[PDB]
Order: sequence, then C-alpha cells, then structure tokens
Amino acid sequence: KKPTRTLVMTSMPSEKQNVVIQVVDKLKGFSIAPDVCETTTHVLSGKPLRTLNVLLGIARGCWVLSYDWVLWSLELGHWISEEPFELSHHFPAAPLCRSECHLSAGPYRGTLFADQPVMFVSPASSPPVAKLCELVHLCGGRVSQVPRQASIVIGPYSGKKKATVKYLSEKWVLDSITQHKVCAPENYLLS
Amino acid sequence: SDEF
Repeated sequence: KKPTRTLVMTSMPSEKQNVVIQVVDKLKGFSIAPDVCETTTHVLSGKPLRTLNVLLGIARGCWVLSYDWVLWSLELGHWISEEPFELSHHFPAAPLCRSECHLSAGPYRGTLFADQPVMFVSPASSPPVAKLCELVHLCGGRVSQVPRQASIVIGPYSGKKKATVKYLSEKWVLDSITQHKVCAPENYLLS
Repeated sequence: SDEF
C-alpha cells in the first residue's frame, strides 16, 4: 504494498468521491484516509469550506487543492503539478505552510504559536477538544491538561474567571491558523 | 463535514 502517503477528501459530494477513488485506483500512488493524519500529503476539497480536515491540512503543510487537479490529472493520465490548483484565495495560510513544510530543515512542525503562553482548552469546546488541541500543538503552541498552568483559556469556561488569564474563543486559534498570523487577542474575547 |  500500500502506498504510504494518504489523500483525504473534504466537502466532497459522493458522485465526486467515487471519481477520486477511481483516479487513485487507475493512477495509483496514494492511499485514501478518511481523516487528515500523519501520512496525509494531499487534501482535496469539493467546496472550499473551513472543515476540520482543511484546518489540519494547513497545520501539516499539506497540499490543499480543488477537485480540478483530479479532473486534469485524469485527462492527462498522471498526477500533474499541484500549485495551479491550491486554494490560495480562500486559505492564505495554506500556501505558506505548504512551502514552509517542503523547505523544512528536519521534519516539519509549525512555528506559529511557539512564542505564545501555555493554553488550556476546555472539553466542551466546538470543534471537539481533541482535534483543537492537536491543531495548537501542530502549529507550535503548548497545551496544558489543567488550567492552573495555562495563561490562556479557550472555549466555554464557567469557572471563576482569572485576571492573570485571557479567556478567548476557538476562532482565535482557527483564524490565526488560516491567516498564518497570530491575530489580536483583544477581539476574540469569550464572555 | 461541519464548517468552523
């Protein structure tokens, strides 16, 4: 055998899904994972939307392309160049992490949240906490299992608020990932 | 797949 790298599909109608599976079957060279993981190198969107799988792809520096790249890859009979079809306009961070991952010295880990405090992610947050903690780690940030260690809290938090802590929304994390820019914390405050 |  099975090709190691994996090709994931998001916002992808079923009629389009079968086409992809079948271009992978004829052209070989990939394995299809249901979710972006360690092996994923390419992510294909049917409709450019910010799904869990597009966020994660941006964190890993994967190619994030339009369904077009498959159509033409089929018409030609080989995996063509990815660059012409990656969704720069919708996710301006993708092209940055993509290039950054391919010129990486050692293995690739984002540096985005590296100069940030330790964050605690609440379990009752949406998206799910497991994937949203993963996002923060993949991007450079460090997460804590208990709030007392964290200087930043993320998501629904009922407990006594803390003056030495900034309590923010999830979209602060997500928007910083999409813009490849640590957004201003003062306009992502969760109250 | 939920958007975010």
